[PDB]
Amino acid sequence: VPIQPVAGAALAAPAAGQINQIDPWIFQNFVQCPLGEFSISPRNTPGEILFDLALGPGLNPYLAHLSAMYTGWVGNMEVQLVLAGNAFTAGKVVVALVPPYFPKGSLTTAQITCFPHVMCDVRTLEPIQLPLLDVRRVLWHATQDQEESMRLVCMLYTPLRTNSPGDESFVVSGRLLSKPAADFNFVYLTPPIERTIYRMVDLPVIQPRLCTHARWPAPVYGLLVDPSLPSNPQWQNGRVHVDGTLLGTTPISGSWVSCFAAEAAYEFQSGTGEVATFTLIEQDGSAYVPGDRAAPLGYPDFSGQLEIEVQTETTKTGDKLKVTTFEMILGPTTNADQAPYQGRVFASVTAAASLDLVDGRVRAVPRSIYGFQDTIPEYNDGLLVPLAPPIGPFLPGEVLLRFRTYMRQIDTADAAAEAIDCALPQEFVSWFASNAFTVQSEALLLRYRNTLTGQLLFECKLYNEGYIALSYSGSGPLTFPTDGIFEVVSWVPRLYQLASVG
Amino acid sequence: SGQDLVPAAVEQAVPIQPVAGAALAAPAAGQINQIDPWIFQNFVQCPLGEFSISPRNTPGEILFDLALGPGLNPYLAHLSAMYTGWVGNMEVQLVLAGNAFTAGKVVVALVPPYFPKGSLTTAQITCFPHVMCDVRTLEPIQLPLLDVRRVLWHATQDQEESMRLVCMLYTPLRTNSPGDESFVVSGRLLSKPAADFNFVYLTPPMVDLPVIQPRLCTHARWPAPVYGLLVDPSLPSNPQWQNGRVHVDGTLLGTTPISGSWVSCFAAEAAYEFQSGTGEVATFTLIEQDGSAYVPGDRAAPLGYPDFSGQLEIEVQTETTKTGDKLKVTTFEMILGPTTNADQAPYQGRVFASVTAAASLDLVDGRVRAVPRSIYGFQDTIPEYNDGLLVPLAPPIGPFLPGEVLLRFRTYMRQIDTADAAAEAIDCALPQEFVSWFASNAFTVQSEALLLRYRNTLTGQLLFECKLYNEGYIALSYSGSGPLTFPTDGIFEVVSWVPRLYQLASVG
Amino acid sequence: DLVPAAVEQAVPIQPVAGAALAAPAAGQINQIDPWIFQNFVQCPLGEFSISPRNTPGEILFDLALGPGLNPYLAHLSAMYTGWVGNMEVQLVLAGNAFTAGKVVVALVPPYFPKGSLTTAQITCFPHVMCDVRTLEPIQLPLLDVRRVLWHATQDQEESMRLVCMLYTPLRTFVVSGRLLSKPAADFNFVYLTPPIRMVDLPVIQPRLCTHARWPAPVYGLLVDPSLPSNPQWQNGRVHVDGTLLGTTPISGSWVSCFAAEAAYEFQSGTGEVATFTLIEQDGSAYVPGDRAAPLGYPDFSGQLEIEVQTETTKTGDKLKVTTFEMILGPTTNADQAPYQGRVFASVTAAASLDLVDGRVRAVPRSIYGFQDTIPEYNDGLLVPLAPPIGPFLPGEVLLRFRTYMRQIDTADAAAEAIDCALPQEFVSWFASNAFTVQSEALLLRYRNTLTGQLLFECKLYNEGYIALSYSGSGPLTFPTDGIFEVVSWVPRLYQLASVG
Repeated sequence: VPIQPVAGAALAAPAAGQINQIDPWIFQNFVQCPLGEFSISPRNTPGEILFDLALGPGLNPYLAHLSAMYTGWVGNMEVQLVLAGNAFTAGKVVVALVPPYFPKGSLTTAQITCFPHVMCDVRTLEPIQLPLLDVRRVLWHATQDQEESMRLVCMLYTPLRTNSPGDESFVVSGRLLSKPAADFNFVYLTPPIERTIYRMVDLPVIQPRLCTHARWPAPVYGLLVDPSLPSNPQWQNGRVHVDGTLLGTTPISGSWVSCFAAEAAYEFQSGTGEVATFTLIEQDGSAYVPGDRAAPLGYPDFSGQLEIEVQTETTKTGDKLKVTTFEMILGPTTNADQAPYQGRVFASVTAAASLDLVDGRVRAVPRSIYGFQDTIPEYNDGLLVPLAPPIGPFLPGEVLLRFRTYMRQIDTADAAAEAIDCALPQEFVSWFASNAFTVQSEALLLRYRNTLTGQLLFECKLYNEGYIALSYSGSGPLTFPTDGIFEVVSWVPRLYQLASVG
Repeated sequence: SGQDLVPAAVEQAVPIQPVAGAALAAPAAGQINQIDPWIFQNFVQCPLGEFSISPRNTPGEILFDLALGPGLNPYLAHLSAMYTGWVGNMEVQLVLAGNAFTAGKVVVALVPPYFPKGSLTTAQITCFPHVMCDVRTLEPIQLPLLDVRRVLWHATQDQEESMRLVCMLYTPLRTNSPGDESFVVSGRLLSKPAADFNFVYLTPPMVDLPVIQPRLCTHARWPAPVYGLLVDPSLPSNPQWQNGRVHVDGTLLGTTPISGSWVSCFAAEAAYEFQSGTGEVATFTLIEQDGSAYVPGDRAAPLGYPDFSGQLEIEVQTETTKTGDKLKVTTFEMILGPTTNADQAPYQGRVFASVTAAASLDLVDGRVRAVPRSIYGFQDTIPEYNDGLLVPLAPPIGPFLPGEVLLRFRTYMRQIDTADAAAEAIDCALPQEFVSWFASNAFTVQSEALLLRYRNTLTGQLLFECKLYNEGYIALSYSGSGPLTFPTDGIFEVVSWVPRLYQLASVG
Repeated sequence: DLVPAAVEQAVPIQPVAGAALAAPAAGQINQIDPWIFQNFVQCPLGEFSISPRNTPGEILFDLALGPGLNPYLAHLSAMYTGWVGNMEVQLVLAGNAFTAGKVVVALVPPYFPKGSLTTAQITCFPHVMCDVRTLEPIQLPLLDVRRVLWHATQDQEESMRLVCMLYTPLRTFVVSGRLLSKPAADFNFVYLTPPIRMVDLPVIQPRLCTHARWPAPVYGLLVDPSLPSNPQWQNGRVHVDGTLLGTTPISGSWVSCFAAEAAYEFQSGTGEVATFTLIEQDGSAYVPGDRAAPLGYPDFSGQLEIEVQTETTKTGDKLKVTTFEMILGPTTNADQAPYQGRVFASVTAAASLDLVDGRVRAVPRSIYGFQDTIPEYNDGLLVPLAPPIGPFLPGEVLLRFRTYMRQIDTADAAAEAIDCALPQEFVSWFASNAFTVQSEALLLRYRNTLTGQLLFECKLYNEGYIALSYSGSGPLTFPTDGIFEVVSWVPRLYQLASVG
């Protein structure tokens, strides 16, 4: 390739306090890059980027671990592209050396050859060994942020011309392997901050039968997919990102789920009963402001007639403090002018006279539901508010995993419980919030495996928007046992195809 | 490397003398100009440099024709805007590493300047300094392209006469592989300057598409947002549409407008008369919409007139002489074609419209501009242009290779209809933004097709490739019978210059 | 010895290494054509002007070192990721014998706290005193004082800045100054890349345009000081790098239209009333955010007649187009809320039309009582709006683009002429090309295409409007067959020539 040599530690060593050698056995092994893997299919149009990997310590896991106890790094790497095709195949890839400070996205096929590049046939026997050099403007790179280093881009240059038997299409699968060059080292030995460097995402070791549902204060009963249900719900509770961004009205605590905290003004109306006007606050004691979310944190994101329980203090003799059940319609179209986005809602109970209740602070918890509807409630009296987006999109053949619990239902005819679903339990929401991981791809590959048997029940994908997708082409609902553990394998791209279940 | 049952290299014994490059030009150049050494160190591919060989190519078909120049190299084609001159030899490698199960030969020849440039035949191709390559050849085929000229240098802004590197299919591409498709060779052209290429004289200093999603566009045959992106095999292949027909270099066709609010509209001088039994009839003496008048020229109507048929309703700004009302907007019904009894003639610049009225509306005659309202009995055919007679018109959208279909950009019209509830799906070849883009930029054509590719850039899924010919229509390779749709969240990009013989990947 | 009382001005320098510092970590060092070092070529920012309106202390120009000062370097830099090394800048001033004035050209270093620069401080840098009466150009070096090895091209970080300011007031007329620039003998680029942009315009006559605030061809091209100079126009606003301000759409058919879900009901005394729940016009859905309305909503007041595709269940008719009346602003009584996504319209009908509720897209038909002011957005409440157009230098007025609207009017025969800042074509061009905005204004020249009659120079500011230096108070119309073409980037204190 037409590129000069790059001085690594030689240019760093005067303005660096220490120049820190790594184990010579790490220079002796090619380790797989965590995302550098592709499969060329014959249906791939040329121009498709196969991978795009930046130079850094995150290419190697041993360098990614070592870099926590260092201030800086500098140097070059060696890289191997491995292609698993045979003879009888015919296609080309081009691996380019993109510099730093070059734009990203949308690079055509003529442009990839205007770089330093190699062009290699899928029939290549040996790996293609590549230099990934540290073309930099600084004297060394600081380990705890990621600036512009050289990328390594591979895109399909010439399509694949194979025979492909009828049962299964042929693919040329490529892997990318790497090790540091002889000129790679670290800079200044610091205390090993474990918190955030390149720490792989890990989930809590908790069974889903022990979890807590995130849209209703009840334990999780079911773990299942159902394509008959709407695969893009616009839910507002139990919405978290992976890197720790709470979406919508998602609370931290499981106690705040489907509850609200307010100041109640109690007034009697004849023919209706005791109507309480609730001025909403945040449930930790601070006030609520109409802002970037639909409601105060923990407000219910469903419709129907909810019975709430409020701690009522009365002025009547013979009683001081009690727990009173009110009724409150939620949505989607109500006549009581429910505006939780403004922080002012209304509830009522059928009372023959004035209950003589002291106007004051309450935290209403839900008691039961009448007429459950899996839709958004009325936040601004018919006017639509800023909402968290619907859950999706999916690759075709991938369905949304659902955590199911059952609600207390007022029902005069049927006894079948209202099964309400969320996308993630509250333990995973609080885990993602309290960890605040660094995200380096667009999907996490998860394995659900039973503990005592070791039986890998399914592999599944976790997206960064906070929802788990399975590869399931079946139409009926399939339940899964809630005794296993979700474990993280790796970062995988969003276009990654799974293995089907059922 | 995983087989040696293909040919490895070729011979390069081309019968030619070595040609001086920049060193002849240097005493008459007036400057010292250099290209940096790293451009000399790297075979890069120009966006002209893609071609394909199919089993449907007969021999004698030109796979490529590369006139020597700075435009065979993206580096050199970018540098060439800063200079008046160039000289020097190019070197070009041909990458056609066909599959093991294929057979065929190409002859790449060195055609001198001043040779009549079409049609070379298989008799003639070998009567030049040629080299005969196998399509299975594994390592690239490196070729000189020498600067045989009788001048000292070439002007860059003149497409002068230079040596052409010409490749035709010399033996047809066949395949002895057991029963499946037959393979298709995707060959690439790479080039760098040779050791003595140079430019001449520093001078004051390209094809693309706008970054617009197809849902963000303006439909060119009806004033509406584009709603659909689909081929449709049930529709005919060669419509003779007038609106939205623009070329790559910007040459408008027929009644093709530029402004987006000119579509399906017409400005004219309305003479208003009341007729008993019909109502209010306006005779429209047609003008142009920018304030000027209409002249019957190389088109059949004013710019922006509809190219469909039916009963169109129009909004006209009518001044009335009655009391209690001075200005209003009146709807006129107007049957269009192809054969009506109202003598509709936009070619002469005089049409007629009418509305049912029990009394005279007393409308002031004068300049109006009718915008469309609704359709009754929509027809995607040509209207009555010259009282049924012949007018000069745009050619139909074509020709296609067998297997290439027109990609239709769909929007939905407003319709008055007494029996059917479905809106009218009207299609165009290109939206108004691409028409304004081509009319504004005035691009330059290297070959008769632009291989384009459509990316959803937020998801990365490259959906297809497609060929934009220089007449301004986009074709895909599609074999299904049902209309297959594609999402309107994506981005088209220019990928390459290809001829008409490019083998597209079939979708659907 | 004799100290000479006349010493020719020369900036003393210490030499800066370019490629010698960069080369072991720049991946390749790229030599440029040796004749680029030979000729001073004009900066595409390099036009300024001094006037007696300027006060001593005004920054006349303010250049940054880099490849975008020489057009050969700015053109070559499209194929490189980086650059390094020194330049050389000439100044050309065009005064006559009876203008007095000194300007100072200083070499301000990077990471200087670049806020204020009074007149005493400007001589504490390496500088040169220039007289406004000099016949001959003035040469400066411009060195790559930096703390990095090389420079990203695509990312203007701090390099050495070249500031010029009025030292002594211009006393006595506008004095023109030009900047010319070449690379000095040490300049390379770094790392040849594919070429992935100097500001050019769409060659469209102003009569060939689509008006950005009403779906009509643009008829007029005029100034009018009688109108309010700083309107709060929400459509047709675009930044030069492509940032849309207000509710500015991309598609020309989106203008003054809306796409919604119509719910049809009948009311006695009013007629047929439709509730329109607004969405995005490209097929997607609308969410209230940091803009006042969905893309393409009518930003004017009055009574707009709309046309909706109505499906009816009556006999003898299935589909038709029905014209509704829809009040817009400024204060209405029909609960117009485009910001939250639900508006209302009505038509006078004696009986129920029995219309099917569903998705419609209403185009405008006519206006009754047109006003050029803002409508009612959130039932009179404050919404995120585009800022008012400005500011204006003393002596300029806003240029306005006129079209004529369809109007139902009972007494007046004059059609309502609506003005916009820029048409839709400039919006689509600027929003799809996404230029690097390299200074604060763009100098334009409205020149006739065929004959060559140049009418007026005008300043395209970055905020998406055109201001002309105009000393009168009345209107003035221009012929609409000319093409604006870009001369240079120009600073904000640039003084035009007065028209009219």
